[PDB]
Amino acid sequence: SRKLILFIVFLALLLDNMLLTVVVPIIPSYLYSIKHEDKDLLNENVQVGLLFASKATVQLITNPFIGLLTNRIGYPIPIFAGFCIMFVSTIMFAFSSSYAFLLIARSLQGIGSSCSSVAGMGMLASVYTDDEERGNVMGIALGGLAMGVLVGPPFGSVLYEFVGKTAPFLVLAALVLLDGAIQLFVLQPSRVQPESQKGTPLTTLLKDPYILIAAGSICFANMGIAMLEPALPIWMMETMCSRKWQLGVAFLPASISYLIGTNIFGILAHKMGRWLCALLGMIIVGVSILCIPFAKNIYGLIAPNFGVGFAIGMVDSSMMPIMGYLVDLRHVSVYGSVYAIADVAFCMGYAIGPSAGGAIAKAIGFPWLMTIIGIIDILFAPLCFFLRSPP
Ligand SMILES: COC(=O)[C@H]1[C@H]2C[C@@H]3c4[nH]c5cc(OC)ccc5c4CCN3C[C@H]2C[C@@H](OC(=O)c2cc(OC)c(OC)c(OC)c2)[C@@H]1OC
Repeated sequence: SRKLILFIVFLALLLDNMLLTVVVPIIPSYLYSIKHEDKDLLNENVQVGLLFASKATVQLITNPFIGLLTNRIGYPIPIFAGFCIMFVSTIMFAFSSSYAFLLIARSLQGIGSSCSSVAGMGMLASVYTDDEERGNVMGIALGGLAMGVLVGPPFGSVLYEFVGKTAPFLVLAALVLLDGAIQLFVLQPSRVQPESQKGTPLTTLLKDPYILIAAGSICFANMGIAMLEPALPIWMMETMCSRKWQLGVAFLPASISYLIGTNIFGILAHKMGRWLCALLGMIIVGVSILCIPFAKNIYGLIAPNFGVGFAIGMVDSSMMPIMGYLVDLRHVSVYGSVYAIADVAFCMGYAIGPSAGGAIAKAIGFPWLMTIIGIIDILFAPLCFFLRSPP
């Protein structure tokens, strides 16, 4: 039943990102409508920034605890717990309306995300035996992480606009319940205990300056989109008075470009130079983030989002193998390590992006927020030169 576990983990990760991102086009607009119907927007910026960063904050906080828990008790129980609490979070998103319950839903979704991510990928890694097959199947589930983040925004936005706020979350609860049911019913026979081969702890592993540089580059490149995601709908609603179904169609190009850039540069990086590809990715994401605020129409927004997605797809494809090579070279390696580092990096971005950027959006505004983050990416691009390994 190796394939079935792969399907379960793929669906878990896809639903996780879909729930993570469907919040982007409907909930900031929901709070805007519920409070206005501007100092109102000034307070709402920081409120929604904290609401969006709570998921990553709680996930980063609870990741080591859940890792210890799955080491002690096994993989399947954390996976099922993650499915159950993700379904709870989806339902509470669907029905609750006040900001406190939305915050609780976001925190519960973060805990469930940590559960599903770490327990699933670990169990998926342990079930398979062939190294090539392991790499291929992890490439499938990690690709699902991206397919979910792609399909989520437009679907959530359009259904919210047409039917209502309760329907997309109801559908998400339906899929999450189906995945939990299939895992519980047709994947009974045995429990998988994680491997006894433990790599370097994340403390010293992140203490490495080179791994720190790569993780910081990933963190900033994704913090770009992490600051885009909770403030771009508000910027559109206060600038172009766009319909509520376009708030997902505008984020569609970023994810499509991420897919395209990943597929292209996962083959082009080892020939164009991984460090050079990462540096160009940082530069391009900086330029695109600068170009985003100067758009008057969504037609003028499809291009900068395309550049943003293309750059991240390039940075990720140029750093994941770089992270693996650095870990294998300067430390002892277990297949989880790389992912773990990336996870922390991602968390950091989404723990500092919306929480702080929104405050900036309240103090200096949105265009300036984007100018600062783009300049940060541009000036961090030269730091990728310290990835000049001889091969
Ligand atoms: C919280 O996370 C995410 O939201 C996912 C995305 C992060 C970011 C993003 N967000 C958006 C949100 C939008 O609307 C709001 C619109 C566009 C985007 C884009 C384009 C840029 N990018 C796309 C998504 C990337 C996903 O992560 C991986 O794909 C991945 C792949 C791996 O191997 C192939 C890994 O192993 C090393 C790995 O380790 C952790 C992670 C990441 O999941 C962690």
